[PDB]
Amino acid sequence: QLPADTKDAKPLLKEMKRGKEFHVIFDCSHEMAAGILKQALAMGMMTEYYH
Amino acid sequence: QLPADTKDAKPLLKEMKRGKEFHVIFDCSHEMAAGILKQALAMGMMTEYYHYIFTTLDLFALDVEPYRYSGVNMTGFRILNTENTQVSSIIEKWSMERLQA
Repeated sequence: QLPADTKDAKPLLKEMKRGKEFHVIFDCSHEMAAGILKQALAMGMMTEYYH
Repeated sequence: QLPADTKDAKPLLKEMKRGKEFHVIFDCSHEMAAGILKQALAMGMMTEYYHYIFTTLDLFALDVEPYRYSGVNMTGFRILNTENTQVSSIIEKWSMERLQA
């Protein structure tokens, strides 16, 4: 579950990166999905490995 | 060699990514270093797999806010003795006096 306090999912994305969860399904809105993508690019989670 | 007459080195970054060249030494000015960092981030080859050594001495002037969390290891050098108090005072004085560009 994405954090509820604010649209800063950096701890969640870090935990996903540590757990080697490359294939991810996002149940959000496009406004929130854009922010999640921006924060995933900041952790290099947008590469050929991740889907 | 980075392409001439342009700063968009997307073909070069794609060639390096396809060639699986993870450790790179960049010989360019800090402006072109920032440009190539942005191109590589847009190319998706800026992760913990990649290590970049920058031979430029202005790596401290780089804006690494989008890049710190990626897990990369950007290594470089800095001859500017910023750790000194007098050097920091001179740098701040120059920055305040500049007010230009």
